[PDB]
Amino acid sequence: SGPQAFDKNEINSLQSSEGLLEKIIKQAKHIFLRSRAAATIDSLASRIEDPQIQAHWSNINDVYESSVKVLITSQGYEQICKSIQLQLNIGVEQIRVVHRDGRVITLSYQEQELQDFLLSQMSQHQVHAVQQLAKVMGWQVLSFSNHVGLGPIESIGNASAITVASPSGDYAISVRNGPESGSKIMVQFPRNQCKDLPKSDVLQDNKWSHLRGPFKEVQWNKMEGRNFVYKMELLMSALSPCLL
Amino acid sequence: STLVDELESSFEACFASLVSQDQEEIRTGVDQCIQKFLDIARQTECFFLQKRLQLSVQKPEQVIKEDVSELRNELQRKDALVQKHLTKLRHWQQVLEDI
Amino acid sequence: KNKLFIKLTRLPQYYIVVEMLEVPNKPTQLSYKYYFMSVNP
Amino acid sequence: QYLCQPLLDAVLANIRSPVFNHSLYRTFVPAMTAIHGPPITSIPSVLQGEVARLDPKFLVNLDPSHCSNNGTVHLICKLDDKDLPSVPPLELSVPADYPAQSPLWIDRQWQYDANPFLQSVHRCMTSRLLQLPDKHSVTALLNTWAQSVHQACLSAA
Amino acid sequence: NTASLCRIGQETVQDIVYRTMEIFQLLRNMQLGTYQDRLTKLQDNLRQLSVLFRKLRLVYDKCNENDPIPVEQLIPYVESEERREIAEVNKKLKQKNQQLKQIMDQLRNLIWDINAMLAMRN
Amino acid sequence: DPVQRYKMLIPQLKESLQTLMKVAAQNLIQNTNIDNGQKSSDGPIQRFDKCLEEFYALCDQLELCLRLAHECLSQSCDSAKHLPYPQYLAVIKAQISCAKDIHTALLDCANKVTG
Amino acid sequence: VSVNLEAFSQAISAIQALRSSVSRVFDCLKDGMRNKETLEGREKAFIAHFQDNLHSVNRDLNELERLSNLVGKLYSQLLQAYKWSNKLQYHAGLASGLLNQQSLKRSANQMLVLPPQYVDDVISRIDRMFPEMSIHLSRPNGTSAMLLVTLGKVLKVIVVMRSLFIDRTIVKGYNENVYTEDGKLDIWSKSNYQVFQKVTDHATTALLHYQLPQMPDVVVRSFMTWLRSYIKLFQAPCQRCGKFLQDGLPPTWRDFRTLEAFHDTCR
Amino acid sequence: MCAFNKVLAHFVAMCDTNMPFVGLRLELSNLEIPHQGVQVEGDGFSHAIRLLKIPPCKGITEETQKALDRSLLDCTFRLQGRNNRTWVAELVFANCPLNGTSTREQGPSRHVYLTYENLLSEPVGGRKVVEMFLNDWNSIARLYECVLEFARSLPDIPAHLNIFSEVRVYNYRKLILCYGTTKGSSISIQWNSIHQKFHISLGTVGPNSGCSNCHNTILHQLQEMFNKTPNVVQLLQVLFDTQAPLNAINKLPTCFSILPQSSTHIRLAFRNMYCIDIYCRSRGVVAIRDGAYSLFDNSKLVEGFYPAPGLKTFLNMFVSWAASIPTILTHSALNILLLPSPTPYLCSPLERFLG
Ligand SMILES: [Zn+2]
Repeated sequence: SGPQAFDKNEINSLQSSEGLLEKIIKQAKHIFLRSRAAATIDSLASRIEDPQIQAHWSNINDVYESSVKVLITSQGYEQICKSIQLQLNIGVEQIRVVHRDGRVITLSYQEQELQDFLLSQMSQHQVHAVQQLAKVMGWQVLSFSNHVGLGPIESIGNASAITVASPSGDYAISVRNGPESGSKIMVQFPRNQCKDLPKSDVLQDNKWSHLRGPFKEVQWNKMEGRNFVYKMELLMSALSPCLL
Repeated sequence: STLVDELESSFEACFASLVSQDQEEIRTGVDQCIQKFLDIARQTECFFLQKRLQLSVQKPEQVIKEDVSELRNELQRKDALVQKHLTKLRHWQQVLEDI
Repeated sequence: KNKLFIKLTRLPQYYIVVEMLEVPNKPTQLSYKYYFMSVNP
Repeated sequence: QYLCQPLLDAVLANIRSPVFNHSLYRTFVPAMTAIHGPPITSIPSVLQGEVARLDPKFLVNLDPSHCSNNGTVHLICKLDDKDLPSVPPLELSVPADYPAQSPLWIDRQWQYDANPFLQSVHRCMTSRLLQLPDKHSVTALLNTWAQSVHQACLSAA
Repeated sequence: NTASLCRIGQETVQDIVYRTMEIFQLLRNMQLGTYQDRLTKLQDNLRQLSVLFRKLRLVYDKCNENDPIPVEQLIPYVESEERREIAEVNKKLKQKNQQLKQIMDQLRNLIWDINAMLAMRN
Repeated sequence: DPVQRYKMLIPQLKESLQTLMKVAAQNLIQNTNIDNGQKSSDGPIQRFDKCLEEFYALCDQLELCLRLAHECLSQSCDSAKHLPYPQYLAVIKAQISCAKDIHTALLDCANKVTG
Repeated sequence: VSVNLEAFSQAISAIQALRSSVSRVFDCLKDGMRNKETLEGREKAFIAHFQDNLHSVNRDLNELERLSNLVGKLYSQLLQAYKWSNKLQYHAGLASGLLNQQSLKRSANQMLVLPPQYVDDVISRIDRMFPEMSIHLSRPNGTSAMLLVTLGKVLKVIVVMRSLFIDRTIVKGYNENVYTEDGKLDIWSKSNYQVFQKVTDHATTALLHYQLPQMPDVVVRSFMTWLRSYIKLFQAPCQRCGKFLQDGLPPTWRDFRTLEAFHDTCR
Repeated sequence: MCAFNKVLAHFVAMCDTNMPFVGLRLELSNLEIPHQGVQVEGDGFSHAIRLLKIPPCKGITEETQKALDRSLLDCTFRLQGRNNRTWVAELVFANCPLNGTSTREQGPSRHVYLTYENLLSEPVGGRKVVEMFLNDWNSIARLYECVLEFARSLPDIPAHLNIFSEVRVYNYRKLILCYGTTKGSSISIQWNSIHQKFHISLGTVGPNSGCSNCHNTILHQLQEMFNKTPNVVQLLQVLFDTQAPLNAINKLPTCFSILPQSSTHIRLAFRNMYCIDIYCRSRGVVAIRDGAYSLFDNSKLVEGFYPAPGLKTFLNMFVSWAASIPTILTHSALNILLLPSPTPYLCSPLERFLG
């Protein structure tokens, strides 16, 4: 410390006798907090089956640190939807979350925080899956809002939305997923294809029967598929020119 | 006609600049060939999905048969994993007993 | 004097200002007031 | 400019002669044709665009009354929405040369009396009309109308 | 049966594009014994791709043989022993998954204990 | 040499451009002085067409030299990209045969797909 | 060298442009004045076209002169194979890029174990390039290799792998003691400064971002390529706000795929 | 658990998704493009700016502007992408003049998706986004003029061109004609408003042609001939004439150097001493000459080329200073004169002559 000149912090760090009780209580705190985090992740993997959720605990721990990697992928599309991955750094009284896209969030030791966080991340996954699926099927992504700001107020976190268009024009598909009120999904037909559309006498040309004026809503149960993205893929294929 | 054959023709068209007897010619040819190739691939996938949708609404017992098959493969795969793990555990018990 | 300035970072010159006030009868509740400031020393 | 100036001086000296292109032809075509070879081998549709893109809340139709197929056009709209209450139909007078100018709302004060609620609709609507930017569309008027109906529902209850 | 043939036909088109991408990567890396090895890999990839095309035409003919309902009539807008077989296998792998969760939890706890006890020895 | 030929050809090119523009202006002024009613000396009018083709000949020499030098330098770059002379001929026939093998593999299997 | 290739192709197009522009001057003068309704308008059009053509000739001559200032200096079967090889290589590069941008693979399913010697060979191969990065492998705890990547006089990164796949990273400053009392690596610490905790967070997003499923060599190579860009910390300004300091922080975000500096508040 | 304060999160999300449109509304109003205001679009969970009339254009006929502004239906702007700074304009046109062999032969409403991203400086709705949009609309207009002329001339076409080429792609931003007997080659025309030119780009798409397009030697003069007079049938005529000569000329060795002059005036140069002009002409006829001589003073010779003795007699077999006058051929005698036959090493006839 004399010749290689040290600051206050290194000097105090060399001489800091922390008792046995503080060390043992910090270890027991980390054990309990880590067990609670594992329990909430496994409870979400048991209860919710709609996206999916995975975990990969690290090989190496300290007495005051562990780590996971949480993926949230849909069931049969693990190459498409790889856009929501987390890393949690379970300290002594804090869980520090690093997202894939550079968002760092420090939670607290309660197990309601981690539950609401992972619920909001499943809700955002249900939209990023449709965006990267419309990337594959050639559909054109008209609008995408990661945290939408119109409509009813969601309790847990914000809600996300896209709208994509069919590659040959006519049909459109809008998804709005939220963590408490999930998946209001609705197609948009062209005009001259609703036929309950009350026509107006101002339109005197037939060129305006090609714009997509009407909007109907798909009932999401009774749609065939054992998944969400599977149902979206069947819905996207249904609104294509029937190639046979 | 017969989207398979358009897929075959477009795939053979991707290679047409190489198999015969600078940069921008190669670039525009590659872009047009690859775009038509992927477009016909997506149309073929759309055809198979439309046919699967019509089967899943008309003849739903086939879907249940495939689900039965997949759950049975999940069962057999789980048992294979646990058997390999159990053999490794017994080997490690025999190792750790000998200290 | 109990306020919170939330600057939007994708577009600066835009602030959401939360002012917290005491509701008079309930001593364990707060009342929020949200303002929208804009800014150009 | 540089290395090209005497051509520019000759041609700018000799503009406005009627035999100019004759002079250019005689001095330039034999050289070029020797080297390069021989030569070469009712309603304005802006309103239809607005009406075709409206939300199915509105039900815009032309007035049976008023001049038709002439400069300005006249509209009687409607409002259908479970959330919103039934309201007086609203009358619009769209000028010819519709963009670059603002349409006018034909005011009917007498039907916006005889209720407190329609009075609140009317007051709030004139307020948002004063708040509007200039050269607004038809859809700006219709959306201020729907927002005015919504505020007059909320302010009342 | 046929509703798994559609799945196989989708997988063939998904494999053809990926295989062409791998072919173009092999042609990217080829620098004028490993010469002959890259030749063998190229020829084998091309063989498998021709097999995939023949299989695809087979699956196309099989599914196109075996429609009375047009699409866009199939989407819900707003306004029997095999089921018991499904329930049987569902209950079976419910129990299997819970036992697998117990095995996984005990392995996690053993790994955490080993790392903690070995971390404190220094 | 091609860089130095290029340096040789540049001022000749500027000279041909100067003479071409001045001779064009002289011939145009003479033809306008005949076409409009004007006296003008016949003189050493020095025809336009020879200057135009001379300029084209100089541009052909320039593009010839540059295409030659560019082919030479691209040639040397790919030659360095790829010590007894029979060892040279062995690796050269090796390279030719290997490229032939890639080409015939691609052709035979792109034909083996259909037709 | 390639700069001579580019300058020669450039000056080739300069000669072609000069010749065509001279011929365009004389062709537009051959046709003569057009009609163009207004007499004033036709005079204006003819004068403008002639002036533009003359200016284009002057520009082409000037560009040729500038290239002159900047210029520097059975057998056919082999050259044919050489040309066809370069053609196939460039064609395959473009087609591979276009196809792996848009893959149709949805799942790996249809219808990790590595020798540590292989890990050492891979990481020494990465250490041979990037002469300012030194990577020092060690294995204090089993097969999981731990790497100290020093970076200039700027960073010391502790990378904790697991079977040749990056798992955890910790970025500390140069002077900071990365060693414990016993001289082992301090795998679990933080770096006393705001900047390097931000760079640990960005490095964890970097290892979450560069994920190929199977092949891990591209992952480690790309992670080190991204990490190499941090040598211009404290010297690069932010590409959004221009300044160096937002809330007393340098731009800690080197963006993936285009290694540009940003303050993370400027996304 | 009421510790979330949902109202503040809603207000922050609402400001951050709505306020990008306000700058766009101001920048649209400064260039006086009439638009309906920022509106909720269809479903509740979106936003859009729909234009009404994009300001006419600069430098196209009024027939083309009346044909554009009766073919447009809608030009919405939407905001998408992460950071919420990627605009996409969705133009939708009715009454498309010509279809393609790509299956856009459906209902006559084509959708063109333009996408813009401003930098991280110069904020999300700026002068730059609307300037890029006006340049893209200008490009669509200045190619729609040529497409209107071509689709007008399509029923009365010289009928050998009608076998020669069919249209592959018309996006309103490109025009990709695919020509050849086997339809293996392709031109692509596109206005480029940086240089304010057209760009002709050549490619080989189809399994019967050479290793190149074979018009790539004459590409610069093709682009210049198109920029002087933008007519597609002129372009098809030039390709139809010069394809059969150039397909032979590109099979020459390289000794032989190919300087294209003006289009249809390829000029070959053997080593350095010998020159030979080639003029493609109509009806499968090519006239060749001596090169080194003048087209003016017969006695004088060109600067770098020495005259070839006996050239006239050799050309006559296929059919003093009298090499200077041209000698027409058939394109088949040009095939024989240029494709390498073994000798009456596989050299050409012509290079045997000059050798
Ligand atoms: Zn910044």
